[PDB]
Amino acid sequence: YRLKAYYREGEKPSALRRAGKLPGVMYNRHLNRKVYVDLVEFDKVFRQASIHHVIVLELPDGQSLPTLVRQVNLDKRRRRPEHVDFFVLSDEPVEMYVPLRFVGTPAGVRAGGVLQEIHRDILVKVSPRNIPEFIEVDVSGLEIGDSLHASDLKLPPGVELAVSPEETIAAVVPPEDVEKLAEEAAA
Amino acid sequence: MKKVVAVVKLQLPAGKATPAPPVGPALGQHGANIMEFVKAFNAATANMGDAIVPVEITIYADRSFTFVTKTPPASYLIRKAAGLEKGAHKPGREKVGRITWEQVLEIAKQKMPDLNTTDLEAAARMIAGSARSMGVEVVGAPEVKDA
Amino acid sequence: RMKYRKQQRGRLKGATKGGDYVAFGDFGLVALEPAWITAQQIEAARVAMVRHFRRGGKIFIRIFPDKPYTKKPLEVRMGKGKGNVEGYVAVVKPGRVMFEVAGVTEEQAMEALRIAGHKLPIKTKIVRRDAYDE
Amino acid sequence: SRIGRLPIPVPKGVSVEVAPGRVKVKGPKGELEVPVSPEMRVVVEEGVVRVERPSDERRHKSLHGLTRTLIANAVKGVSEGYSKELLIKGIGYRARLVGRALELTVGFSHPVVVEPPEGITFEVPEPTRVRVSGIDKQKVGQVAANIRAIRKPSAYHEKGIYYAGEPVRLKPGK
RNA sequence: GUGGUAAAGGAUGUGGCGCCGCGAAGACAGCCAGGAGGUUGGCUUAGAAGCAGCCAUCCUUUAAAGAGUGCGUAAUAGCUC
Ligand SMILES: [Mg+2]
Ligand SMILES: [Mg+2]
Ligand SMILES: [Mg+2]
Ligand SMILES: [Mg+2]
Ligand SMILES: [Mg+2]
Ligand SMILES: [Mg+2]
Ligand SMILES: [Mg+2]
Repeated sequence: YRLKAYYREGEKPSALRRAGKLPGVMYNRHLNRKVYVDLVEFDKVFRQASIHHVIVLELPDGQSLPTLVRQVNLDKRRRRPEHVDFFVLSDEPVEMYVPLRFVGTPAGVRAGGVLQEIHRDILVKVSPRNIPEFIEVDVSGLEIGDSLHASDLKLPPGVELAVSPEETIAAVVPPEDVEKLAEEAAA
Repeated sequence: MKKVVAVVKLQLPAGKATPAPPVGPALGQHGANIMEFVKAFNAATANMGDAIVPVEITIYADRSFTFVTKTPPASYLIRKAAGLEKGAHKPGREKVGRITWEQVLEIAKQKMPDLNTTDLEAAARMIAGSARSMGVEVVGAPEVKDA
Repeated sequence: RMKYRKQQRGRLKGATKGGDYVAFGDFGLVALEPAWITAQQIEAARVAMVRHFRRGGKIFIRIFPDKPYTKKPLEVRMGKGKGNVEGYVAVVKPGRVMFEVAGVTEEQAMEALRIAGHKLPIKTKIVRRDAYDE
Repeated sequence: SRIGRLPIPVPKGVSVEVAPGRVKVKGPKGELEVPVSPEMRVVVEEGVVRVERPSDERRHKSLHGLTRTLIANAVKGVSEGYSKELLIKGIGYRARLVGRALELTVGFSHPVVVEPPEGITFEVPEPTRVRVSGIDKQKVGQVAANIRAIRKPSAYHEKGIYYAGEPVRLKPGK
């Protein structure tokens, strides 16, 4: 995705937030720069972008920049963006989460059960060229008690993982109900 | 060139029945004549084997009834090859049986002239389809195919 | 629980740590006013949710009572009150993520957390997932 | 979606005169003054009357539509005339005309007597029917309502004074 | 008559901002025709036949009708979206 971005300076952060202009910082191991973008555009973008799908920032210089959101500070009391750190990529391998799509319903949910998708993404080290939009997961043999670790995984072509292999990607959990309260009323 | 007053839906075996409820209150206070009415009703069930045929009744203005024999219930066709007299209490986690779609095909040929559904390629999934709410799945071979 | 004995009151300042983000589940319930949620109210809202949909998904409770409520037997002024008449309470500052839900559709979760909102001494606020992770 | 901007048809031949805050509608059956809010614009065009609102704020819309409808009902009133019909459903129940006045036997200890107001005509066709006629719409409606109120329809029997075509919903008992 | 001094919570109050869906290939509204077939869904149940509850994922006549929104009845048909 692409998005308009402007250069920042000694202007009041608070006043800029008043103007709806969300503050930000574009940087890598070489660059470090104060910037600011528009909030309304940042919303419609981030709803579909997030840290996963890469974004390209625009500048008055005409420079397009292969950025990536590393973190976004949030203000308390009704969730809302405060500030945004942009990681301008390069070409060398660099860590970032990648989404997941648990295709096919498990055995547990069918016979009454709930999918407790632990990880909605997986942190893997990868080159700026390899950007898998989603990694399929053949979850189906799972019952309301079994689980899927990072061990068994649709590991992408030429893409290693950074997180520990024993890390639990997902699991299935029992459906609680009113009949549970019967025992809960006793003990 | 025919009269009507109150359509009514009663289920009873093709050859054996009695004025007992719910067939009773259906034609007890409405007044029925089991002298010539059943003497034409038993005829349409004489050669036909046993079932739970839902003869779609439609009580005339002259206290008669339309004994047009419609095809047996959807529940009746699936539990045929299984030997069951019922089905799964909760069709989701449970499954009393699992007949193939091969039994589904040829038994659906006795559930089509009364149906307005055209071909059997559409009539089979009507049988195997209601079965998924009954407590029984299927396994076939041709299906989608494509190219 | 274990700890040791009763505990002071202490004023709840600004919603500093009283503010998070949906970790588990789809939708979520969030606060807007500072409050001491009793150990009764939590179970009241939980049982309200499980009462709404039966054999539903799974309910989370990202808050927990551990602050000893005190109380005197309606008398004068001898020492601190033994209390626990309300038992324990949970300090919740505006925006703190409280109750999560999953495995249920929009209307189920919406209506459920809506019911949970009235079983509470706070003005509540239901929230989706948005996209803002970590 | 806008009743007020829909022009009012004018039958031949009823004279319509605009006035500050009022409008006179003269016609073959009588005359009718209609109160108009001073804010509005009443326009007497060829064979048609129109209404224009000062602005598109809430009050002015709500006055626009009401104005148009009132004047329109005046126009229909002076020419075609309004008349509602009332049914009497009951065993000992009956109606009969005496002078201009109407007499009812609604099962009370005394026969009811209702007098016609100015610009109102009672009519008794069948003994169990009463046609109220007149030029004023709201006056006729009010008169019919008042005659009806003498004995409202029962909640358990077909017993009372009904509007013409009024659906008779009834509750069981024992 | 707010102002002239109370909260949870509620409402087609009024004005302002924005996002989403439908619309000149003719919509929403009111108005004329159908609203259905095996079906009376499986199962529980004295009765459960679109209509106490438990459980869920068929097709076809067709320009159109959700194995079904509520009311009605012992169960029906109905009213209609
Ligand atoms: Mg970590
Ligand atoms: Mg414990
Ligand atoms: Mg203090
Ligand atoms: Mg004292
Ligand atoms: Mg409340
Ligand atoms: Mg007398
Ligand atoms: Mg309020």
